Amino acid sequence: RTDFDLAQYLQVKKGVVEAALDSSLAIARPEKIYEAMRYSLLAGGKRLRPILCITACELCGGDEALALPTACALEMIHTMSLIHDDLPSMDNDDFRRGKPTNHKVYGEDIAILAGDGLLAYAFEYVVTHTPQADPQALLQVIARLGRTVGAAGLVGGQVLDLESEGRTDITPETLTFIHTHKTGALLEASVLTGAILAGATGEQQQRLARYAQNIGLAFQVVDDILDITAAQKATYPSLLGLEASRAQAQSLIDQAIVALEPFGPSAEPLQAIAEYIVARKYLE
Amino acid sequence: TRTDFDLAQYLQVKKGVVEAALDSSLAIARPEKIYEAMRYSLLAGGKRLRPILCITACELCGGDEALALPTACALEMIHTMSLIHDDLPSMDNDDFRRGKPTNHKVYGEDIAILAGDGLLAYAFEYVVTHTPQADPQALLQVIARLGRTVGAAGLVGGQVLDLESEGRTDITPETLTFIHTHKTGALLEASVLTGAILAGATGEQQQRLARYAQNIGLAFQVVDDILDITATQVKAQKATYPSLLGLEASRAQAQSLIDQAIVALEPFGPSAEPLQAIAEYIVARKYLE
Ligand SMILES: [Cl-]
Ligand SMILES: [Cl-]
Ligand SMILES: [Mg+2]
Ligand SMILES: [Mg+2]
Ligand SMILES: [Mg+2]
Repeated sequence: RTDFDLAQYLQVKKGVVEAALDSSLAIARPEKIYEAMRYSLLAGGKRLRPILCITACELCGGDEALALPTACALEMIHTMSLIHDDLPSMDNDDFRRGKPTNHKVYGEDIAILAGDGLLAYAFEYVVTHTPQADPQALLQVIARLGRTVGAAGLVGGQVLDLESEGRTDITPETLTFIHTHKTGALLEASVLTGAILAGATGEQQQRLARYAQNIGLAFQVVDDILDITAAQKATYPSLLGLEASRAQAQSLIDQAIVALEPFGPSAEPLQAIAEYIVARKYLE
Repeated sequence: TRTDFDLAQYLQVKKGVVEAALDSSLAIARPEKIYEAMRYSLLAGGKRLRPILCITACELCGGDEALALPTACALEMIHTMSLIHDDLPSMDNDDFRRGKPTNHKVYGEDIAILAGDGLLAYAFEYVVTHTPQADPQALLQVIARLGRTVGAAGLVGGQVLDLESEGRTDITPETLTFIHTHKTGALLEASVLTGAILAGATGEQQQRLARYAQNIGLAFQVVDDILDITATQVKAQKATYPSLLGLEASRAQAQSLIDQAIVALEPFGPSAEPLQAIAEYIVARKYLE
């Protein structure tokens, strides 16, 4: 075919990622921990973070093989965060995409440890499967992954989100601060790790970071819009009204697209992903 | 200065260096609660065996303290994560550790689970960002070893094997040893091997250090079980080396494991004497405590 089809592009990359994730975990003793890690890792989904990593690597001159281990690591980290967020002590979710959550199948103890095991394996996998990377670039990827997961990123975001519950002084700025930690850090790491592996310049990385921060926040504003149009927490529409929230969501997507224009037409897949994820949220 | 090597003083000085570096590694920032909760568990004290082993093995292989100290701190962050997660109500359900409330009893189970996750992430970040002078290929080999050590083939696998064993009626010495090599041995082996890798130790040298670490790890667990059963001279049923083998066979096993750890390091020459002395000292201190 001659026509670029984003849905086909994403389906093909998703299949590459899912085959690598499945091969990454062979069952060994104790079988239950491998079963529990595979249960959540191989549950499916959009695989947005690994796809962003591979796509940003290719944008910057790299290839799928260079990015694929880091892409898998980002999905292991994403999966850990979902297992830990679903637990009874946090969101207390019995289902995820209409299937029982990890702790409901394997128990809370094994779910906690499966999350820990996926985070550990993320780091091991990046190193052992990327011998062709420049060693200093690969260490930069490790440092970025560790900073992204921890108290200054995803885990800090989870704590700021818990602290916001049932407060009367939440502002759009403080909601944005929660989201930039809880989701933005890992979306930024997804594009920046692929860029770093490919040797992208600082200037190129800054454009990719603006793209990632903008799409991440747009996704959260659109989630809030759909929730309100369908434990007390303020949301963008409850703080700003629906008119201003819809305008903000559109502005953030437009800003993400503009951020990548200076790469040229090579940026068109990343630019299209911004609008596609939003359009799919309105259809689902 | 003094001229006479004093093992108790050596360990006190290294513990002080590690504790000062652990405290500096966690500067409180937003959200303050996560830093507070990580520090509550990380800075609670203890023997700091793992970081001390790392520094000592790095120096044995010709490295310096500055080369090892960040990895040494990362090993203690990993150890601390494992204690926080182990104490939780879904696992060992412990209300107290080292005389004080456990992390979840102070901050809530949610914050304790996240503090453990924060410490594991920071272990990997800290090794890279605070070891810029290391050979990059050696530092990548440290990261790979730490990832393998923590995960399902090591520490977390061991935690699952230990939880699976709880209340079972069919425990054998083979079953206990399989739990201990994963839950305890993997991280003690990583403590000496990461120090050795940083210093550029050969494969042959690393194999001797790994035998030392596996032997001491198991010996320390057999000695703990000996002390538990001789102190005894609803409570859950839990088989131990002496309940399965008898006290005579358990004592002989613990002595053989320490003798084998010492012999394992003899080929390094007299530079290995501090590591060799740590094996016997930790055991002697257990009998005195
Ligand atoms: Cl409105
Ligand atoms: Cl030698
Ligand atoms: Mg929301
Ligand atoms: Mg364009
Ligand atoms: Mg000797």
